[PDB]
Amino acid sequence: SVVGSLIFCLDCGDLLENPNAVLGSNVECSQCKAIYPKSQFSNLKVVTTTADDAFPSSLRAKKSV
Amino acid sequence: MIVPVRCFSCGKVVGDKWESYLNLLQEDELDEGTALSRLGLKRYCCRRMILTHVDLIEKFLRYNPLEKR
Amino acid sequence: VRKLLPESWGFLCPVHTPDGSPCGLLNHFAHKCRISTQQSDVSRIPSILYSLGVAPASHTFAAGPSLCCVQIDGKIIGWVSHEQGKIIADTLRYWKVEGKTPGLPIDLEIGYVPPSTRGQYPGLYLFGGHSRMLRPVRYLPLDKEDIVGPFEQVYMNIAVTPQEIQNNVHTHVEFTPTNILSILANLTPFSDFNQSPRNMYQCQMGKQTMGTPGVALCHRSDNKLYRLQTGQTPIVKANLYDDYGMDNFPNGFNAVVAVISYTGYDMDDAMIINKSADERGFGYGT
Amino acid sequence: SIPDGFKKCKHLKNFPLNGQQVWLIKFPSNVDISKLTTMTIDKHDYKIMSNMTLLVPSESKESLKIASTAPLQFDKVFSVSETAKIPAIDYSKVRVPRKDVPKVEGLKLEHFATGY
Amino acid sequence: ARTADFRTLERESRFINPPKDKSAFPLLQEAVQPHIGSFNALTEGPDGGLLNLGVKDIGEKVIFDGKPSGYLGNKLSVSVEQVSIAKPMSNDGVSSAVERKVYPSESRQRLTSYRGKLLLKLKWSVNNGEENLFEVRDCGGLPVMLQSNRCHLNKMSPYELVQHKEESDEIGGYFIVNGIEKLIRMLIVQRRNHPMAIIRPSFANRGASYSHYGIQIRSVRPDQTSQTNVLHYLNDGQVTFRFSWRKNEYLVPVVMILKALCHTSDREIFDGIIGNDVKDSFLTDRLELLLRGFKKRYPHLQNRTQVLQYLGDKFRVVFQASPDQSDLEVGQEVLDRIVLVHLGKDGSQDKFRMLLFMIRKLYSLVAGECSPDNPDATQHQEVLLGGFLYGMILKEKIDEYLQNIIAQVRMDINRGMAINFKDKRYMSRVLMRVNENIGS
Amino acid sequence: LRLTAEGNKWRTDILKTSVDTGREAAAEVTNLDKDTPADDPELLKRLQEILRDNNKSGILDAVTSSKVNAITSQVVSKCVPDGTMKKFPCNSMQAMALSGAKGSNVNVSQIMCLLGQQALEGRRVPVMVSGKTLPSFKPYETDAMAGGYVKGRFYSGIKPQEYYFHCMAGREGLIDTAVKTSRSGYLQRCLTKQLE
Amino acid sequence: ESVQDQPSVAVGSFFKGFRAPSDTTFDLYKKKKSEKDEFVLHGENERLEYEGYTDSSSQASNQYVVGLFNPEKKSIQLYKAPVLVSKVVSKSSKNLRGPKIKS
Amino acid sequence: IVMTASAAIKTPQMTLPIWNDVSDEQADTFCKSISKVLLSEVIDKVIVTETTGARSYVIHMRFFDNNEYSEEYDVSKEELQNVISNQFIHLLEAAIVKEIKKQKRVEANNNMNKVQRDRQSAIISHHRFITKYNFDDESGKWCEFKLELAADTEKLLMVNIVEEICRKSIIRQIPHIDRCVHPEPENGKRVLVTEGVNFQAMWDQEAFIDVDGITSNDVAAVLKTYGVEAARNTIVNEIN
Amino acid sequence: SSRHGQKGVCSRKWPTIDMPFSETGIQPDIIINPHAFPSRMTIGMFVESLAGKAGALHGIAQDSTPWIFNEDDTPADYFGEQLAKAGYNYHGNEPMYSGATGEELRADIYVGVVY
RNA sequence: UAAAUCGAGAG
DNA sequence: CTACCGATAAGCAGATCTCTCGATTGCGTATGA
Ligand SMILES: Nc1ncnc2c1ncn2[C@@H]1O[C@H](COP(=O)(O)CP(=O)(O)OP(=O)(O)O)[C@@H](O)[C@H]1O
Ligand SMILES: [Zn+2]
Ligand SMILES: [Zn+2]
Repeated sequence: SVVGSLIFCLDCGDLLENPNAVLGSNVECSQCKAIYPKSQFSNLKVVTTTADDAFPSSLRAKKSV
Repeated sequence: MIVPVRCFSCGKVVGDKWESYLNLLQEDELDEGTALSRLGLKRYCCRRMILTHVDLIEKFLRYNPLEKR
Repeated sequence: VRKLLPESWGFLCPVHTPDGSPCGLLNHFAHKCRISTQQSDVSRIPSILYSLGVAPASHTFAAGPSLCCVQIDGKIIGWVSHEQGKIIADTLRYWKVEGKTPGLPIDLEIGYVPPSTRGQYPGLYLFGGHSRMLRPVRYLPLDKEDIVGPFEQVYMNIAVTPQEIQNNVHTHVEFTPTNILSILANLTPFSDFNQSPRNMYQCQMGKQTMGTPGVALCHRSDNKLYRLQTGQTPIVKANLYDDYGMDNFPNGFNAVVAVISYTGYDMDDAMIINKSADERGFGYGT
Repeated sequence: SIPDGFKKCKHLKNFPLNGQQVWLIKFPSNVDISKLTTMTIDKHDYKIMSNMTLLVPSESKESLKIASTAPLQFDKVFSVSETAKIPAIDYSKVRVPRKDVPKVEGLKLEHFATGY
Repeated sequence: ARTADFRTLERESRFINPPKDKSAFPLLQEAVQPHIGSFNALTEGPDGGLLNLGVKDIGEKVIFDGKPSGYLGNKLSVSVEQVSIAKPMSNDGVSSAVERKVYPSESRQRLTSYRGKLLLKLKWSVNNGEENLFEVRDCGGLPVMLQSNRCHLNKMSPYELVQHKEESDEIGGYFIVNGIEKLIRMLIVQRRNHPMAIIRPSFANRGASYSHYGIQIRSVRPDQTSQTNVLHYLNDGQVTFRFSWRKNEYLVPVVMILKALCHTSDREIFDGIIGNDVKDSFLTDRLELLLRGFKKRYPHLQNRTQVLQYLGDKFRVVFQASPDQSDLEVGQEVLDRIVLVHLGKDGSQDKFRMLLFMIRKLYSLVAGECSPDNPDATQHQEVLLGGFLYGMILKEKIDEYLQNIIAQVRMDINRGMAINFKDKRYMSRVLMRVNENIGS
Repeated sequence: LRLTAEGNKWRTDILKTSVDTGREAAAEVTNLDKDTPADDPELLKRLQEILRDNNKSGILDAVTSSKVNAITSQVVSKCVPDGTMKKFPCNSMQAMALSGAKGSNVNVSQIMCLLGQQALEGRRVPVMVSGKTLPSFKPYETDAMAGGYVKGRFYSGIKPQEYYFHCMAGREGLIDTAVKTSRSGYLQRCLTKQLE
Repeated sequence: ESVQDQPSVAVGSFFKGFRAPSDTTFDLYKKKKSEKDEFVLHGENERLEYEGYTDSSSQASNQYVVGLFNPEKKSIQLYKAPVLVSKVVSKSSKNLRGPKIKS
Repeated sequence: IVMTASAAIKTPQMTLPIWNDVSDEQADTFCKSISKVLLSEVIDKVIVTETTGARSYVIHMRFFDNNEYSEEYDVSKEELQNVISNQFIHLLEAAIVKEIKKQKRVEANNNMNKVQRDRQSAIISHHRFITKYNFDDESGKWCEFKLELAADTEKLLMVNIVEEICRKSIIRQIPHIDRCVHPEPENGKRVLVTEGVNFQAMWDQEAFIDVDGITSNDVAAVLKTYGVEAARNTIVNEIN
Repeated sequence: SSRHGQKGVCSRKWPTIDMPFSETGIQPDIIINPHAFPSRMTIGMFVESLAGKAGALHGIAQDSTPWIFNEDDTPADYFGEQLAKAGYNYHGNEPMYSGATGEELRADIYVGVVY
């Protein structure tokens, strides 16, 4: 149901809205209207790193070949 | 088309030799070089035409507008 | 876009292209290249594919370059591992080249692109549709004739002559190197002893030769026709001169040439025609 | 929605999933299950080495559910891959050495001096 | 052992008499195999040929009369069922009786084209199954190529070929028009049914979509007609489907088509795009952006029927949607007529999987895990045979013919006339009024 | 056009030293130590990255071109002046090359000794997506021959791969001729209009 | 040790992490076919319409085997599992539509 | 040169003669110091950590090793801290607020001393919504700064914008100068050539450059800063 | 033009008497200036000249498909063997006399037949 | 005898 | 506080040697027969 910043409905599979974009205390699925408490998920941590072709520098060329 | 009469380079008459060359090739097992030697063509200037003539006149003659198909 | 990419080895004749504005654009097909104008029956190929160890696309949960995607004429069939996909590609090629399974036709082009590092997108693409480009090459096992296309070729090892075959490297071999050239490019004598611009000029000039257009010229009304009265077959000619019956349309004549700076009137490119040869009928035409 | 020419189910068989690990094997249609890695069955040879959910008949044997334990996924998934005996290359037969251009035999002297 | 032989005796024998069974040179007629094969495949072969497949896929056009069904009534369903091309005959004036055969010899001598009359049968159906009035029209003389299935020199041996004043070994795949020989020149285009990554600055440069990435495909219908489906990229984290129906191009979000084309949830999209690569932060973030953007832009499109309804409503005049067909039907029509035509209708799940693979390939390309595919290298190219171009033009011309019929009926309705849809006199008047020279 | 037996022996002996020129140039470019066998996986990966990027490919092509150009200069210097069967002034080709009547020394050397290394636009031959410069060559090949460097001469013919490379270079020249014919008129016209 | 031609187990494919209440139940729909029979699953739930389908293009050319295996005994019990491409729909939104032709 | 008289030529550069007492050393370091260095050229990578426990954003940019990067580019860790604090955070803030408005339409982080806390508080006051800050002044290896953002705004990349800002930021660049490559002397001409035209930049550095022979590839700049006749001389030189 | 892209305009119709004649009495019908070859490098024409001469002498035809010869089967040597057996010069040259002075030229002229 | 567009082109 | 002055960004405007052959030339329409 959860992989990253995504929360997936366990019944139908529609994308539930962000917990910061709902009134609170629960989130309602937009298709089957099942109840999901705001608990059970609080740290939607992601880690992203820029590609190696993002900062072309002369020093980086000294770290290759 | 039809066999040239005279030789382009020198001038020897090779127009009378096409039929003889064809007969020497057909009725006898004579190679092209031996047949040309027998015909009397010593220089390659005379040899090349009778050796490499194509005789398109016969292919041209199959389309006669004056006779029934 | 006009530069001669190596991917056209055997399909587009490197020699044949007109000098000028269309140079590199209006190229020509190789003489042994055939375009599949009819759709081969690809109906039973998936049935063989699942039997070979391919998980179906209906229930797969697979995507990306991490797994080999097996396509058929632009439809997803299944998902298989990478080394596995290579094995299936090789087995399919073997089965196609041999005459045992009614399913796979010879014309079926199977292009397997292995995984790499930032290379082309991996997969296993099968094609059987029309408009494809096909060239016959000899499959090294079974010594039987195979058919390959541009997509499948650029990832394959094809020796140009049987003497160059290397162990565990080459899988195919061209029938003859002369089949990677078009007509009017295979008719140039001793083409390997010329400069390439001169080969291109000769190709562009063979189409402009004044020769016999046909033999039915009494049953036509073409506005302008050029006819060479006395044409002769070349003493020196490629094996393909009479394989295509070119002697039915002779183009020139055998002339006794002399490489000699004697007259003084022929220096840059001009030449001197013997007068006596000329008016004896050398080169006459209407 | 039910189409025409389509029947229904009447009864099923009790699956003792308890008795134990549930396996999956992807056999080909050509292979028939009779007297069951490079194992050989019939006359060919093959290489064999929650994507999908699991269902089972209920107590009444007229309904389905999701098999689980107090869901559940198959422990081992095998995909039976047909393989062919791929031949080796006979280099001594394919890599023939080059041959010289065939010289024309019986080449006799033809050039003669003028008048000779 | 001579390296090569002049074959003087054999060549002279051939000039003495042409072969009586087959052409002497197998490879001379294999050079013109493309054109001859394409032309004989556009008429003969499976399923009645590419022409029959095209006239089957063309469909029907609908117009209405002044009879107050709930609609305007008198539901006309005009369509062409079969197309048949016959070898060229000659009327010889008005003598008629037997139809003599015409030959390229006198075609060239006449300084006129070498055309055979083309037969088209319409299905003029009223009220959708009440009154069918078949009537086969000849719309002129369609020019046919030599040595093809519909040419009198189709299988003649060289002996009869020279007997018919044509040529010794004629292999012509050209056309004769106005006494001048013409040939449909070959053409090379994108490889069919293959989504290849494309990097091109001209997208962003004067393109509504803002990026130089994308995934372009050129899918071809079974009747050999193509429709590009460019999968653009937007820098903010979404992608946009693109296609052209008329000389103008249309843009739609990918999720709308992805949902309307086959029923699916938003979870299946994630599962398909991200196959076990749940740790791939770049893909997860881009997919989040795309899904949330679609949900924000179209929050009332909660069902497959609803997205289909929106598509049908959006595309009404462009696709000539008559009032009879509903919005959902129009949406299904445009979907099956635009996206992934090469997968055919009733292939919704396959089209879904193909578009999902396309999206994953696009994300991989913009992530740098793949390299752009050269559109100029032969590795990603194929050749149009010319005869397939003939089939394309014939399908388009039949579509235009049906358009002219419907337009004549509409103008007749606009003016004050009898406007009766069961009248054969009116049938002849409306059919004869339009210019129907498809051969011309 | 011919050569003495000793001259041909010299040419073949020098060309036999060009076998490892490509591998040595590749080893130097990839910063790998020499003696590395041509099928080292690390060398293959580095050649892959060099092919993938566009600047390291140019650097490697320049280095290999310099090495093979040194080899061909060696062959030319050893063979052209004192290796021919017929010597100047009997050698008519050498006479027209020296006297500037037509052709030049590079033309004569192409005819008689070596056709050199092919260069389309300041670089070696284009490579396929898989790392093959031609279907006949192993992926990520380490060989001067499979890089556009041709050992044939116009007197004794060229192998088909070398023929392909030569055709490619000729095509480049043919395009550049049209461009150079097209690229001067506006400048000429504006200058003369201003300064008339 | 035994092969069951009669159906005794089914496997579906909705998506990863699929879960339903124990009260959720499915039905079967079997064709009157001789070979390569297709199985269709129909589920029952309070607020979701469960339906199933099988594609005849793939299920006919491959067969799936489901069976247990004792850890120390080589006895296995083969079974026929039709694989299904199964989706889940909402009852309320399934019938949702709109006006046909706008003004 | 002739037809368009472009004042924005594709590759403007100038020739800088060098005094005969300046060797390869004490000139290579001048070249490195005068060359432009961008922010992207010292950042190894960035590790963007996003949390929605209010949308936090932890940005950790790994830096090149000090001993090598400070020697290669002649840039100090104090200089890097100054330039990042004054430019990078501000530019990232502007990009983020622009994107949001458009959308509407390692260790030792607990032992920071008093100076570090004061710098952090000051940078928080200067900037809009930066919550944390630290810089490894000991070795110049890393720098973290949280970017607490409002929960109403939707999700953002925080990778593409950081990439663009790092690429477009400037560490130490005198205007209209890109690099100063020292080519091999032609014939006893110890000359340095730049990658852009700005005469007034090297007029200050009399020690290393003999300003009496500054000839440039530009013509409009030469005309504007040296009169008509120098422009005529440079026109003749650049057409010859 | 030949079959190697060698254009040429007939500059003059040289009378046969002024035309240089050979030892056998063969006066060539076409003169190509030797200075063309060093820049064009059409050695294929040079090979074709002696190959055609051998073919015309022996009444045979020699194939000229590319990639039949190689480094150790040079076509020059191969056709020179046939020319020597026929009795002409192994290198394809041929003694020639000027048609105006009547005296033998300084060196034997390269003469052959080409298409 | 016109005038425009397209193709083949030559230097 | 508000009028005047420049500093970008988008649009507007215009550029990227002679000659010979061949081929070709629109649909829409609407009323007098
Ligand atoms: N007096 C001369 N006349 C002609 N060419 C000469 C020459 N002197 C030298 N050459 C050489 O001729 C070669 C080509 O010279 P160019 O001026 O380009 C005539 P081209 O027509 O372009 O030759 P092409 O036959 O290859 O097309 C050069 O290598 C040149 O060195
Ligand atoms: Zn739900
Ligand atoms: Zn003679």
